[PDB]
Amino acid sequence: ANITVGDDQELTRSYQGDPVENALRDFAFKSTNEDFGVGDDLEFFFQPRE
Amino acid sequence: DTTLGNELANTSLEEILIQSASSVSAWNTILGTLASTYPLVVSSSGIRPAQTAWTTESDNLAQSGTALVTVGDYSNGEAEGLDSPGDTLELSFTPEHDIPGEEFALWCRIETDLGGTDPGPEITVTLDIDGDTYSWVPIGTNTALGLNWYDLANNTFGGSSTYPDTDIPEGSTVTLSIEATSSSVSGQGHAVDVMAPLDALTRVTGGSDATSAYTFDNNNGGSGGYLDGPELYPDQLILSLETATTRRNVSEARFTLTANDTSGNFYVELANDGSTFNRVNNATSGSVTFASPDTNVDTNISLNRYGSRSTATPQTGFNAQEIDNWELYADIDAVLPDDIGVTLSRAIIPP
Amino acid sequence: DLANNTFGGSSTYPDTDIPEGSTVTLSIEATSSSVSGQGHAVDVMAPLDAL
Ligand SMILES: [K+]
Ligand SMILES: [K+]
Ligand SMILES: [Mg+2]
Ligand SMILES: [Mg+2]
Ligand SMILES: [Mg+2]
Ligand SMILES: [Mg+2]
Repeated sequence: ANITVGDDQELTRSYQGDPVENALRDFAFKSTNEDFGVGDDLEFFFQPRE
Repeated sequence: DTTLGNELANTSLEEILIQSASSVSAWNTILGTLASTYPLVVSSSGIRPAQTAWTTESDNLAQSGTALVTVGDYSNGEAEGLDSPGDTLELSFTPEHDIPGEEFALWCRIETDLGGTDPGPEITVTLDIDGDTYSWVPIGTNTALGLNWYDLANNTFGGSSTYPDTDIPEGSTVTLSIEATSSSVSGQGHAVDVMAPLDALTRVTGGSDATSAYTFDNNNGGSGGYLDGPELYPDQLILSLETATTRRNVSEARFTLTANDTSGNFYVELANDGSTFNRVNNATSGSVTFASPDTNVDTNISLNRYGSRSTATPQTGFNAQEIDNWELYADIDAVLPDDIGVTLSRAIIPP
Repeated sequence: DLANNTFGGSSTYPDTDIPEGSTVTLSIEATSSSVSGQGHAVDVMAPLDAL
C-alpha cells in the first residue's frame, strides 16, 4: 500500500548487481521522479513527490 | 511560429515502429538462427523460399547421341531415349541452400521401350559437386520400367548402388549426368520424359518421402500436354520472427509489407501473449486488436508456392512468394508522465 | 581421391575438422570378396590437405 508507481513500465535491464538505492533511483528516474525510503514504521515506501 | 522552417522528417507519437526489415542484415537479425539447411533465401530484394526442385523437361537437357522419342502421354509430347552405350543426358543446378545428403532425390519420369517388355541399358548416374564426382548404378542390365515417377537416388531397380548420401553446399555448381553404360535390348531405349533433382523436404514435412511435399501426377491427358509434376518450390514455409519487444502494453498493431504475390495460404499472424495468434489472410497491410494489453509482439509469416500454367512443366508452384519491406507498428504511449506536471515525448526516426 | 570422390560406394567423408596435434589413424579395409585375384593394389597412399 506504500507503493504508488506513477508511470509503471517493464524493466529491460537486469539490475542484478546494483546497490538497492541506486536501482531504486533508476526506477524513480524511469517513473514520475518518486520519493523512496524507510519510514519510522520501519516500512519501505515509493510514492509521488510533494 | 506556424510550422518548422524546412521540415526534413516527421513521425507519429501514436504509433511506434517496433520491428522492420529492408535489407539482408536486417532480415538475418529478425529471422533468428535459421540453419544453413533451411530452404529460405535472404536477398537485396527480400526473403523468398529457395528453389528446391530443378524439374527439367526432356528437350531442355543437354543431349548426346540420345533418340528423339514422341508419344502423347510424355510431357511436352516427348522424351529422350537412352539408346546405346556412352550416350548421355546432363543437367546443371546451383542450390541456394544446403541440401542434406539423406534428403537428396533424383526423380525421373521414365519408361522402357514405349511400354514394351524388353530391357533398356544399365544406367550410371554421375553427380559432380565443384569437381567432386559421385558415381552410382541405379538401373540394372535387365529391367523394364512402366511410365511412372522413380527415385534413382535412394532406390535401385536391378542396379548395384545408390546415391552415397553426400551433403550439397549452397552455391555449389552441381552437374548431374545420366549415362547408358551398356547395350540395349530395346532399340528405343529407356525414354526419360522429365528429370527432377530435388530436396525431399522431409525435415520440413514430417512424412518419410518426397511424395509428402510435392505433386507427382502421372497423367498429362495423353495429348502431348504438360504435367503438374514436382513444383520448383516448397509448399509452405511458416517463418517465426524474433519477438518484437516493448517496455509498455501493446493494445493493437499494424503491419506493412511488399510482396510479389499474396494468393493462397499467405498470412501474417500476430500475438500479445506468445500463443494466441490473430491471422490476417491475403493482404500486405493489416491491423490486429489484441484481447488484452500485453508487452511483447510475436509474428508468424506464411510464404507459399504460386501460379498455374499450361505451357510448361511444372504447371503448378513454379513461383514463390517474396516479401521485403517488413514494418510492424504498435499502439504504444510515446507521450509519457515524467514528473509533477511534466511529460516526456519520445518520437523515433528510423535509421 | 577416396575422401571426396566415390565409385559405386555407399558413403563419403563427413567433412570433419582435424585438430592440430591430434593422433590420426587411417585404416583402409576390404569388406567384400574380390572378383579379381590381385584385388585393389595400393601402391602409394597420401592423406593430405588440399590447400
Ligand atoms: K523522471
Ligand atoms: K540459407
Ligand atoms: Mg545413341
Ligand atoms: Mg539416400
Ligand atoms: Mg518430356
Ligand atoms: Mg569433403
